[PDB]
Amino acid sequence: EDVLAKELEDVNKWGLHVFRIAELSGNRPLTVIMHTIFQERDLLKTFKIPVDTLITYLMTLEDHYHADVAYHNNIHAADVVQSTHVLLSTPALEAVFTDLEILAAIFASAIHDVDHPGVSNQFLINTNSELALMYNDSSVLENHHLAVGFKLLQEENCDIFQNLTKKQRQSLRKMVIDIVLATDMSKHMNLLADLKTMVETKKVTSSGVLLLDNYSDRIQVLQNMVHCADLSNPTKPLQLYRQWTDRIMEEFFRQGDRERERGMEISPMCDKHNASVEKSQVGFIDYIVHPLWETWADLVHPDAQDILDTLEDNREWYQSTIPQ
Amino acid sequence: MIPRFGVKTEQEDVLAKELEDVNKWGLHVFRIAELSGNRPLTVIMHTIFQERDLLKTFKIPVDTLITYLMTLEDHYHADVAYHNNIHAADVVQSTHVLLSTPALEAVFTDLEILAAIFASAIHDVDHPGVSNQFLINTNSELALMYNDSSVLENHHLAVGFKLLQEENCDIFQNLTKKQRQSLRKMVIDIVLATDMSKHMNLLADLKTMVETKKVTSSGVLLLDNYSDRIQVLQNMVHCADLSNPTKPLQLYRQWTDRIMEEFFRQGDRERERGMEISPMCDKHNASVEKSQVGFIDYIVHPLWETWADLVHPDAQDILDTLEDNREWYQSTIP
Amino acid sequence: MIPRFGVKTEQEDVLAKELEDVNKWGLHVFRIAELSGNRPLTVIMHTIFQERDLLKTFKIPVDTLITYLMTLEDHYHADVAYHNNIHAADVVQSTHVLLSTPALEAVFTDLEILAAIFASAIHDVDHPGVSNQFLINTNSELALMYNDSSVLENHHLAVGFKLLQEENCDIFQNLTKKQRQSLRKMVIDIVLATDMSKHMNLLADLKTMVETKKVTSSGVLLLDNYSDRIQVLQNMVHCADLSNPTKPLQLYRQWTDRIMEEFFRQGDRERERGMEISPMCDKHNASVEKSQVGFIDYIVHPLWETWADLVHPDAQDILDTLEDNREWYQSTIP
Amino acid sequence: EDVLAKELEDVNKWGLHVFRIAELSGNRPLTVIMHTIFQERDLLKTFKIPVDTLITYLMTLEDHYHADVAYHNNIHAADVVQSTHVLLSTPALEAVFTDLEILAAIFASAIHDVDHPGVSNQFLINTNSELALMYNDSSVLENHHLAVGFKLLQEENCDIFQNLTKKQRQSLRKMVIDIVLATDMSKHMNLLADLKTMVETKKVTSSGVLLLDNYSDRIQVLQNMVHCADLSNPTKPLQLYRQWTDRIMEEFFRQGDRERERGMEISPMCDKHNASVEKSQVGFIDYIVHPLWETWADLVHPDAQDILDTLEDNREWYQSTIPQ
Ligand SMILES: COc1ccc(-c2ccc3c(c2)COC3=O)n2nc(C3(C(=O)OCC(C)C)CC3)nc12
Ligand SMILES: COc1ccc(-c2ccc3c(c2)COC3=O)n2nc(C3(C(=O)OCC(C)C)CC3)nc12
Ligand SMILES: COc1ccc(-c2ccc3c(c2)COC3=O)n2nc(C3(C(=O)OCC(C)C)CC3)nc12
Ligand SMILES: COc1ccc(-c2ccc3c(c2)COC3=O)n2nc(C3(C(=O)OCC(C)C)CC3)nc12
Ligand SMILES: [Mg+2]
Ligand SMILES: [Mg+2]
Ligand SMILES: [Mg+2]
Ligand SMILES: [Mg+2]
Ligand SMILES: [Zn+2]
Ligand SMILES: [Zn+2]
Ligand SMILES: [Zn+2]
Ligand SMILES: [Zn+2]
Repeated sequence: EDVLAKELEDVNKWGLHVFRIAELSGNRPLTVIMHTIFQERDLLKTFKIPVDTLITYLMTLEDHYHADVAYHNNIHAADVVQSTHVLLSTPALEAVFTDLEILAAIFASAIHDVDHPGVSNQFLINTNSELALMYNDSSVLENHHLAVGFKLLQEENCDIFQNLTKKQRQSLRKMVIDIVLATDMSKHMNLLADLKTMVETKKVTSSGVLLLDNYSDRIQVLQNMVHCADLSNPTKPLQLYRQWTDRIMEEFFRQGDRERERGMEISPMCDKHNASVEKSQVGFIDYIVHPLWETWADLVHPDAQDILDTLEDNREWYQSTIPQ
Repeated sequence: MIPRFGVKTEQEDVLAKELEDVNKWGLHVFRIAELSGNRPLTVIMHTIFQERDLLKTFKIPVDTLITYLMTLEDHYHADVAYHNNIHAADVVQSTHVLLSTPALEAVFTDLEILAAIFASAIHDVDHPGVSNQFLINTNSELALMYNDSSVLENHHLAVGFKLLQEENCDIFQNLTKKQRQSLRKMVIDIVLATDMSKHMNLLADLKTMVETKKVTSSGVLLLDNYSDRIQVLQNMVHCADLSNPTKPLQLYRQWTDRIMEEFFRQGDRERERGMEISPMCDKHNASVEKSQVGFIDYIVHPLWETWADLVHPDAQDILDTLEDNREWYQSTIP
Repeated sequence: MIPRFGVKTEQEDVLAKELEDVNKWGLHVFRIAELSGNRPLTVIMHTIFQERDLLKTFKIPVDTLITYLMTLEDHYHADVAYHNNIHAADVVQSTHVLLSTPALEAVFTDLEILAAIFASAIHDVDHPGVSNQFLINTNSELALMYNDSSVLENHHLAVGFKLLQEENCDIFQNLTKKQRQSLRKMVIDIVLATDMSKHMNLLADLKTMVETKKVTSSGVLLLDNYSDRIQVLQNMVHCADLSNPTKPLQLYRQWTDRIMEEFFRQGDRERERGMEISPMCDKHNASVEKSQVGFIDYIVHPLWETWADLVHPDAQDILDTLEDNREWYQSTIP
Repeated sequence: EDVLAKELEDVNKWGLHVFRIAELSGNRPLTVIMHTIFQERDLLKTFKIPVDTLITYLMTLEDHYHADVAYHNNIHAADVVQSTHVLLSTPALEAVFTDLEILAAIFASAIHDVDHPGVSNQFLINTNSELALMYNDSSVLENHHLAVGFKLLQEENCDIFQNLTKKQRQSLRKMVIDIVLATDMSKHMNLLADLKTMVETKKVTSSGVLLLDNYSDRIQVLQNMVHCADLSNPTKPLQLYRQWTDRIMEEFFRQGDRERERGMEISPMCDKHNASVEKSQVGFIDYIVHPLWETWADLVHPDAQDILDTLEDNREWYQSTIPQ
């Protein structure tokens, strides 16, 4: 408990020992990290959130992440929350976002993978699952994460937004939806193209912070921020990154074992018999993660330079462990 | 031509004579609704399935088709003045006429044709007669389920597909897996395009296609990729949905009465609830005639002019009727 | 027009004068439905809540009550002839009168009163105008969700509670968890008891209670456990649901006209689908009068005679009206 | 492969090594045991069930049992299926049930706990969970297990009943609902009362098997049969029984840990700090399992004598471990 309170002092740092916090909290990393961030940002007072209500909702939300899913679980959620909390604190964005925008980004991060079954949208579509039927094969999981995250507010003593005005609730809800729907990898190339356009036309205020003077630009930055947090594993200290790689490959390989036993075509990087884990990480960095983080780094220059350096060091480490 | 080789009733002969106009713009769809005992969608869909030989092509058991159509029609609301089974029947039949345009002869496969007419049939099913924004503002279960995003269009799809699971309702039971996967994708792409939030981008793409328009030796449109094929089918069904002002005036006037009854009821619900009354939903501060002229000038004529260019000159009489009706409504403005 | 300003409109004053009968058997509920612009459930629930001081007792904000009532009423189907918002308003008002019977003076708590009146309000919400068996035989999604077991009664409850989550609809927001759990249990026990499959066991239990009937110091029923208290509330609401033949004949006949319209519509759907036509649903082979005498002799009279024994002699005039109406229907049979 | 085939030779015996089968099948005990039983009973030929359709439905059903739940998982499902299969085979029921009734009992067994979250109905009710709202706090999970088991027939190549006639489908669906809704412990006392009445008025055919000449009696026996299978753990060899007790207590204590952290009242026998594992097992046997199994044993006398003897031996063993 002393040891937990001590790990939690690193909540404003890139590279928080999130797996240690998961162990020390009795598998409550999302609850303890969200509560710590809400206290640090004074969101309970700003939004008149009863503390019992916040903890009941966080326990409820965390309980709806699957303990049997190796990657898309409550530890990933806690990690995305905490990574978004650090990116919101970047000097280039100081005083740019309102308290409601900050609440939206953090809540969006907390709920963004809730009730993830550990299989892809394409798996749910191919099996004619009830989820794919309900969501017309379109951002199936991302739509579901949102509906679950909002629906859990109706459980006993779970409505953390009970003291927001209707106008606050409507704005918070629209921003959360816009953010989580943007975590669908189908939207990655269009999000990145828009971030690059903003970098090429970047304006700063006289205080040297980003100028975002319309909803479109404000929500683009929040979408790309939470997308960066979601795609942040290769930017973390290598000891953390390697644990995340082991977890995503366990999850992918289990999907491929389900595809194989069902006579389905095995999804890319899901065949444990035809795998190159290290080459796949170098490819993920070269094609997805480095392009995104290099553009983010230009938007907030020079705030993210150490994150980009770590990304490049970690890319060289995976390259160096690709077998013969 | 309905063959006759036996004596039949009054009502039967009149219904049969009206159904002979199923391949024409300006079908007497309200008369068919009355004559069929409020089964316009069932009788019009069945007639079009026969006209296109879809039962034979897709091995649809006739009992299954009739059961599915009556089930689908039963999930349109009898108390909704505009977004009901008569509108569904009208969009199906309008789409059926647009598929037959000379510029599209032999362009679409039987499965694409099936997708366009099935999408038309289901595109407003279980419509409550209020807008997405009303469902969003009340924190409706539907708005929660669909994250405030194309709420009703998502729902229409889910319902239209779910109704295939009722007893003897699976009209696709004899499709192969590959046909079902392709049909499903096309139907989703078409119905989600009927959200008016999508209209400006749809119209932009149709405009781009007109400018880069390629024709075959036959003088018929060249559509050689899914993106172009689905864009035409999306715009085709959206034209069918927005076709009321292009119809013979006696039809157009009834469609206007119905949409304004539905809008005014929504405004009466907003008023009683202390909500902001939605645009053209306030019966105390409405200009039905000005709104139709605005609807034509800013939505319907821009779409239909662009459609008429894609299929030039096939849609000239439709555009002429639209321009005449616009002048009629204009002339009734105080 | 002269704007209104804190005085009733003439139509509102006429509605107020009709609502002076809210404590009487035989309220002009159809006239209330017309005068209120098809808001009988909202206006009658609001009147009864004010009369029983339930807003102060349960700290229910008036805007929340009105919002929830309009929402609930809006989820009754305007196209369904019998199982609609007028039927809900009638069961509410009938329950309200039964709760006031001298034999029950000071017996029930405010929470039990709230449970009986709320249960009555929600007991048929979102009724599609067809029977459980119709929904089971068509493999409807509702029958799938509820395992063919009290399908509509389960749905009415789920919808009545789910609508509390719409914007400014949670009328129970100020109740304690203990109050909410008790209210919820009582409401569920009552509405599930409106399934006619439960009628014989409910009546068997009411008879047992009449036989072992104990009064108190003041000649009022003694109910000293949950089992007997809920039994009486279940039978009370079931009598209210089955009250139409106990009303003045001008009201009873409007109810018979509506149930037969609803039943015949179900039979027309069964006929067109090739299904067996349900009992009393064939408009070509029905005896409305024989069916009402049967309904009374086998279902309504045995229930009301037993209720009348429980509350002796408070229900004598209700039982006399029932017997007079039974004689009237019998005398109209060829 | 060869070891699995060897263990599955025991599929017609009480006391099958179901945990070993779970390990050898790669956590597919439900799929392999159902497939074996369908093949043994010739149900694929009788009901024209395509073998690929059967295996796809079984793996889909098995996948909807939660891998993180210690007791109410695919191993429990496999166990209840196999236990029902042995009970249907009893001499007293030879040629009594039709192939459709046998199919109904084995299908109901397979689906009877699907999508169990590892918490009780009361926990779902107290939290205002979406399931409890849908089901009006009434047989919440039992209704849900049925809805799920039927809905999964609609996934791609899952409709194992596609070649039944309409009348066969209507009959099967009614029987399956009747059987699963009877696994609700709220129905146990009325079910046992009716089984006792049947034993008191027991008739046998001219061939000496149970005489059941109406639906009410036939469904009564199938309901009690699957209820016996569900409550069969204390009747198994003690090494199997103790493994089941370890699992149900892990599941209960996890529920109590969730109640405690939420500030809820801890459910009976869910408090790991105030537990009587051994006294609870003896109470369970004395008040529920022994009255049920003694009555079943009367109904099929003497077929269940060894099962009843094992139950009484295990009851004495646990009694011997209860502190003073
Ligand atoms: C620690 O390494 C990882 C962490 C996280 C993810 C990841 C997987 C799926 C999603 C996301 C991230 C965000 O939204 C998703 O749907 N991946 N994904 C890969 C590879 C992959 O296949 O990436 C391509 C995908 C994301 C299109 C194998 C290389 N590695 C990693
Ligand atoms: C015969 O006249 C009409 C027919 C149909 C429609 C219509 C209404 C709503 C939707 C659609 C069409 C398609 O998707 C929808 O959500 N309207 N709508 C208008 C006006 C209107 O407000 O237009 C709104 C635009 C954005 C649809 C008053 C002029 N008139 C008519
Ligand atoms: C004014 O006359 C009526 C009013 C109300 C009802 C009624 C119908 C269905 C339900 C209930 C009441 C309560 O729960 C139900 O499911 N019936 N039902 C009949 C007949 C009938 O079939 O009654 C037998 C039913 C109740 C099983 C045709 C004679 N008449 C009337
Ligand atoms: C290996 O021993 C066990 C196995 C299974 C079960 C069990 C638990 C819950 C349900 C069922 C069985 C069937 O339907 C249910 O809702 N129990 N339950 C107990 C105790 C218990 O609490 O029993 C009372 C329950 C059955 C209400 C601790 C003593 N032990 C065992
Ligand atoms: Mg995700
Ligand atoms: Mg629409
Ligand atoms: Mg009812
Ligand atoms: Mg169970
Ligand atoms: Zn994620
Ligand atoms: Zn439409
Ligand atoms: Zn009723
Ligand atoms: Zn079980």
